[PDB]
Amino acid sequence: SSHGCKELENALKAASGTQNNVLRGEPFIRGGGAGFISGLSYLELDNPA
Amino acid sequence: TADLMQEWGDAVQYNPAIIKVKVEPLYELVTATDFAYSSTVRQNMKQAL
Repeated sequence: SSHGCKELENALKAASGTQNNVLRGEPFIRGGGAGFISGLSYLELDNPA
Repeated sequence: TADLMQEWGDAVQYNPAIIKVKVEPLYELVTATDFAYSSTVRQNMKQAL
């Protein structure tokens, strides 16, 4: 009597992912009080208006 | 904070920096109205500068 077995497994995983997130803004003011200019031109990203 | 940018721009009225400058070389102040040999001094300044 004689017996043989062979067993083989191969498994592969590959994963990938990317983000690009660009934000730009350029508020511009002429006239009025310099403090109001600077305070308002400063970009409140939550309220760009 | 937008508030502190407002406060900064308010305070810049009173103690501003010089952002843009248009300059003339100092020898252009050397004028016969003030100095003997004005031309000579002027030329010396050009060379020295």
